Amino acid sequence: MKFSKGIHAIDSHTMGEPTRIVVGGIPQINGETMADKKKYLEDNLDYVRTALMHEPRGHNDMFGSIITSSNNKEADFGIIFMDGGGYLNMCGHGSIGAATVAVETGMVEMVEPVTNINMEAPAGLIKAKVMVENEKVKEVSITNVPSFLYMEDAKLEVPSLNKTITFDISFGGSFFAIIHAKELGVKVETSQVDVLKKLGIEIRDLINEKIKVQHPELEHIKTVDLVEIYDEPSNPEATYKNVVIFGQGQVDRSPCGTGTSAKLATLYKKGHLKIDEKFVYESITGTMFKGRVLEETKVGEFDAIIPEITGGAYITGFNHFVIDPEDPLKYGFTV
Amino acid sequence: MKFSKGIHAIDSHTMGEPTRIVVGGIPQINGETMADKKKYLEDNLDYVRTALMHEPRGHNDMFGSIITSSNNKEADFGIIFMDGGGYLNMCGHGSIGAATVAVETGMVEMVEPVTNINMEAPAGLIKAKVMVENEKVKEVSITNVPSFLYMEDAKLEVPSLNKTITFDISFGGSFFAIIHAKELGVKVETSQVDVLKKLGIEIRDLINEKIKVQHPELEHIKTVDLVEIYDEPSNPEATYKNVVIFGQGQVDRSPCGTGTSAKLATLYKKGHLKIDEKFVYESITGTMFKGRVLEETKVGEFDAIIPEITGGAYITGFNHFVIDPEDPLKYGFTV
Amino acid sequence: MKFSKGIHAIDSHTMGEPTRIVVGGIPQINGETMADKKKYLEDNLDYVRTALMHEPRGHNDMFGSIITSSNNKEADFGIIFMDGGGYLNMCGHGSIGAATVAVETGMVEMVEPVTNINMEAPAGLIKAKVMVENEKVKEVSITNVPSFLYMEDAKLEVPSLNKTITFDISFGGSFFAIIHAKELGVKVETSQVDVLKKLGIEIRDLINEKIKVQHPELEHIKTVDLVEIYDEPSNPEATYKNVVIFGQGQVDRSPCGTGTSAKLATLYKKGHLKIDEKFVYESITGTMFKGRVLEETKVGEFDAIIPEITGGAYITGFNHFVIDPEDPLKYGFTV
Amino acid sequence: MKFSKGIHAIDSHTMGEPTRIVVGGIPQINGETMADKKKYLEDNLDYVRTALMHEPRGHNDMFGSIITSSNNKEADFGIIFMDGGGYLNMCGHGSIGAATVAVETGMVEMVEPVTNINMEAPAGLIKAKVMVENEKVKEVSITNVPSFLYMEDAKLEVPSLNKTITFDISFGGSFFAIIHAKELGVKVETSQVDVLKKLGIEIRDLINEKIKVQHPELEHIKTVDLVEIYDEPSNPEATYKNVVIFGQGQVDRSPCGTGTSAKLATLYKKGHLKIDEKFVYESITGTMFKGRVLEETKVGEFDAIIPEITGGAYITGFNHFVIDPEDPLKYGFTV
Ligand SMILES: O=C([O-])c1ccc[nH]1
Ligand SMILES: O=C([O-])c1ccc[nH]1
Repeated sequence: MKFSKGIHAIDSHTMGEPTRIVVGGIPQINGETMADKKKYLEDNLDYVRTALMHEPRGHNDMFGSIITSSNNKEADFGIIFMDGGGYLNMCGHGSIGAATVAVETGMVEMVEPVTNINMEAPAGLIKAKVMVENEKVKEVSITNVPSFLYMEDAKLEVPSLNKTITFDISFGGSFFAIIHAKELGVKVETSQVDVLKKLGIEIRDLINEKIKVQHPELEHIKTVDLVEIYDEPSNPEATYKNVVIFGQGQVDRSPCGTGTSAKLATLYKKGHLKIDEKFVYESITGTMFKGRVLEETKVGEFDAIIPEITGGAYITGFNHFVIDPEDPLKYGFTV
Repeated sequence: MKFSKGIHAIDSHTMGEPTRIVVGGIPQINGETMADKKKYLEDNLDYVRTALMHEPRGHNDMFGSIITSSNNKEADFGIIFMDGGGYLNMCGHGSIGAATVAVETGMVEMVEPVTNINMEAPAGLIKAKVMVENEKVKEVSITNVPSFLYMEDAKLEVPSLNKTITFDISFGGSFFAIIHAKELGVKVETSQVDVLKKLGIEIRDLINEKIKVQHPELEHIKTVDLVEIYDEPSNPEATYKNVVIFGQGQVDRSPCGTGTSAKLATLYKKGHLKIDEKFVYESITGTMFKGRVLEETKVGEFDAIIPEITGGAYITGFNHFVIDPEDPLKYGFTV
Repeated sequence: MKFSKGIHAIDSHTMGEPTRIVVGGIPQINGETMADKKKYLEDNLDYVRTALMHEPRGHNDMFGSIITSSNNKEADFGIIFMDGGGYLNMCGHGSIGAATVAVETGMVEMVEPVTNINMEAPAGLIKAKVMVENEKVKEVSITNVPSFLYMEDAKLEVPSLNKTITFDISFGGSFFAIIHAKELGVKVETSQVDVLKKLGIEIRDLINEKIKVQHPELEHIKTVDLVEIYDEPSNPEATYKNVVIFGQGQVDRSPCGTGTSAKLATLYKKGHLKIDEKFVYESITGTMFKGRVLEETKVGEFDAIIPEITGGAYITGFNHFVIDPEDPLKYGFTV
Repeated sequence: MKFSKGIHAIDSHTMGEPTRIVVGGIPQINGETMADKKKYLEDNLDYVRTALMHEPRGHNDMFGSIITSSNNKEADFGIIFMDGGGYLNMCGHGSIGAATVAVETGMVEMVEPVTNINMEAPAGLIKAKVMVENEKVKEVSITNVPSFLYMEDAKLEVPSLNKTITFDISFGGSFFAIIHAKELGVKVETSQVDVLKKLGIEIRDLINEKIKVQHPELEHIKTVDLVEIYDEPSNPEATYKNVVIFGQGQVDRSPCGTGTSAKLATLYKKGHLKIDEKFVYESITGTMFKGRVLEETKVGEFDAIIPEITGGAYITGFNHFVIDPEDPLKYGFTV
């Protein structure tokens, strides 16, 4: 058996959304800042992303992260989020899995009450309170980048079909479009996952074509990579169901940590939330994250908030991914 | 890290369609015959299938197989095909993967012109000619179960939409419905993969409600588990594009071996194919299989054929698939 | 990367003495009875034994076991013991290792109070009582082949040096040469391990040359493959320290199992033990086994006993062992 | 299954002498310089070394290296040798292993004529020319620290037995005590490996007690951690047989790399070698290295040489090493 290249990685799941965490396939990535490290990857080893996020090794949806050398102070190691599309600037389910697994494997040397983990992440730092119940990780409270309301509703226009009106956009690590499922008239359920998909991505794009997308700091992002559609929850707990469309038409199985932290900055600046006050966000599956607002913060030029998301991940296998250099799909394909 | 259970299994890929080959999770499966080993599994360890085929470990589509102690004469080891749906009686892409990887890992001590592998399978035996080019596996000619035309056009009736007419059915390890893409007016392409998927499974069901499905021997099958839609290829090589829908609404990335070994028996009995005479089947991807008729044979009560399917697989990972017994999805979910 | 072959195996350790258990690197081995499997191996795939037990993948000492398809009734799977030297007919630390790991990995589904495991082995059957503490394997009570006192002392003659006298020989799966460390004047300790080693294998040999070695039943063993030297323990618990020399001049880091089961018979028939009554055996490391006599039995011609040995193993790694066909030592070497 | 920590590491062998290369069990180790890393390890995670290099996982002899983050310029990654004893400051077998595998696995993207690798190491930098035969790694020319003749013969005194005279000492990364096998009267063979072992360490020690051991530069080594014994080769090729004793009484299955780079400096400065001119060194196994002198250099105070050692490693298995926290020998033991 010829192979050439051999990638080691840990398959987790945070609330059903898969994270595949890379470990040993490369010993070294320079980058410098954790946005530079991401750019390096993208413009150099995209072939690793595609190979592992696409078929045949992965699938549409499917999601993963690289565990780096940090460079940074305070932060243990550094995280680069990747997907079937590209490289997400920030990801809650990801952050969760990463941390869960770091401790689990004992890459971190675990502390009993809780374990604090400071990770890099392309967009600012992140900290994860990792509850451990003597023996196990019980769950994880990640505290996120400054999230905020961006552009108050704003008119939308959707060619297919009708050309509707109101919807809000907000940051939370990336830029989410938050639109209500009544607004376009979708049922945030298994039924329509694909119509949701094509609806989401079609909005994302024609939103990305003709808008002002900009962070008044970090000055790189300037994109609406994400579409959150939400509606009343058919679970008793949780304040809403959301589904989150992203990366070349994929859909999150979790409520999307970055999507909840964004949504929390677009309550609050609305009134319907006070600092703390348990938020719970329902996904499109039957799974739920325990969000809440922590503090106030005016980012660069306009008011904002720093929110705390609280999920939990499980280990679902170890891989030695390999590529037979004959395999004419050795760097993977889509559909 | 607590884990309780630990499954060893090699990811492969025949022509795009994944085959996840199980190796070392269990050291015993009694069954007896390779239909009695499939029942055992079905009724007992189904938890294995679901866990591996279904998220978060696998996906909708996705496919695999258990390498088993043989019992049988001639045959080396014994195969059991499993899928997002259930336990396919026979599968080419799988038999290909299973052979490729048996040799490639040196479970089979490789012979240099070609290696002959006799595998069990739920429906009859199968022999793989394995072409090895000093070092590597170059490709695989699998010679399939007796295929044959079964019924002939016959009544159709599709509620959504219109209620059309002609279409054929035939056996090639499993019972295929072979209906032209003009017949229901679908384009066998990426575009519509999903409408094809819901179309396929709806026909497969309402066809299985009101028909005569029966193999005159083996006397267990009696089902139309599969829907082959075909049309003129938009690849210069290959006689037709086919797309195969099966198991709980999933689609084969390959042309389907059993689908091609079926569709060969329902030419020939048609005139448009002489014994030998290269058939090439284009999948729904861009991939192709080199099929061709080998010999004549009347099965039990009616005339038939024994076809040869020729493809090729690649290794794409080694896994220690583990279940955290805290992982509430530890046996996996659908959508 | 280029490898041809790829063995799966799990590294354990039973009271320090390593047991490497083989899993996935073959799906079949015919043999028939768990002596005819051992002969098949010995006289066909010795190149597995040497490759794993010898350098550069194993070492002097080192020990391992093959998990097989059973064939037999009652018995789950089947075990084949192998060492630097050859294939050991029965081993306690092996049987322990094998059982602990079977359950732990979930190749056996675990039963809560205890799990019973019936394993084949090249000398009879063996049953392991697997104590599981809700979650974990606590330890293991293996119940062992009819042990007995064979040949009352008998004179030894040792060239280097002097030429001494008394020492006894027994059976407990294999034939043990029990001799007191005061008899040859050795200190069963770290200090002299190697003089013990060479003293042992010289006795074993020149004993094997000029004696009557015979089991009245099974009629294949007829060998003294083992040398047990014992003295007053410098651990408070345990009735003695023993060290066990075997297979091409290696030494057992555990008290040995088969060696303890042997020695128990040759108390008892001595008067210094009553059915039950805790025996504890100290190794040549600081590690201990909990042995005790279960019931009487006169084997074929002469009186005997059936003993129980109690220990506990730990997992120390997972291996995808591979052989680069260019690696001139692919099948390994000794010194 | 329950496991505290999970270490990814690749087993190799350079000319029979094992090198176990760590990969993924950690993502970080601060240190700073590839000495200050080695110290950090030595005075913090000596529980890694001992676990892996000692039983039950490793053995007496046995050896392995850590692949690090570099910090340094030019150099890809960084290397930390480790052995049954401590942490070798430089080692040929290692630097070879480490390079062979880095390319072979595709951690380095391979260049066809030869790949150049710059690795850190505790003692300076090293560069490896890695010869790749289109597909494979054929062999590896590592260029080594300025070697030299230190102290002309000097009288030894050996208590067991007689008390002999002449023997030289040199540097090649570490300080080698080169003495002829006629000098003490030992046959550098299998027969006496253990008398050689105990002779070596006893010399190494009583040499370290009463001598002047000093590098004029780097100012941290000041030790004779190595004992080379050499004699006429009973292999046609190779100028001499040497066996190399080090680290807590272990023996080197290769000729030693550092031990050859040393010995080369103490020919040459002797007149029996001209710049280039193939030197070949035989090991205490039948195995050889292709050494030669590259260029002159007077280190700090006294004359010297920079040599080039040429060998070739092979992968022998992939490990997920795991420690059951119950495993009382979790951190491993000696004898
Ligand atoms: O889980 C999340 O935070 C996420 C990021 C992108 C989609 N979901
Ligand atoms: O290629 C095949 O054999 C197959 C079976 C089911 C789907 N494809």
